[PDB]
Amino acid sequence: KVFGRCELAAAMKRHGLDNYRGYSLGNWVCAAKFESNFNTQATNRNTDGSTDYGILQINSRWWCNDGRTPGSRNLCNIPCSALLSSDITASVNCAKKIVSDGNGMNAWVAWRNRCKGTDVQAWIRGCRL
Repeated sequence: KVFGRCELAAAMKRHGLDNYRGYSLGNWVCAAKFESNFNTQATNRNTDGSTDYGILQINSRWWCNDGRTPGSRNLCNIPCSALLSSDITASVNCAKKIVSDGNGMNAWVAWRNRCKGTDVQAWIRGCRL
């Protein structure tokens, strides 16, 4: 699924991401935008043996198990394929776990690069939340 920003915003909001650990919804939507272009199926198979999965491009080294990544910690306790679901719950849950595991949203390089310091509310602006 390729979300629309507002649809994603609403989904993320239903999942409690707005202001999760102080990150407004737009941040999450922005992160998704730049991580995956809102594509729940996004994968980025890295040269480092990990892959980034799903709408938030969560990486398989620490966060989810794809069985093939060295150093797997599977801190989200999920198979990475769960992060490729059309529903965002697993990605959200894992995103929450990423933050709960002492990360900010700087855990997402696309957030750090493309959302941090930006008008992230643009990503939820004009949406029905």
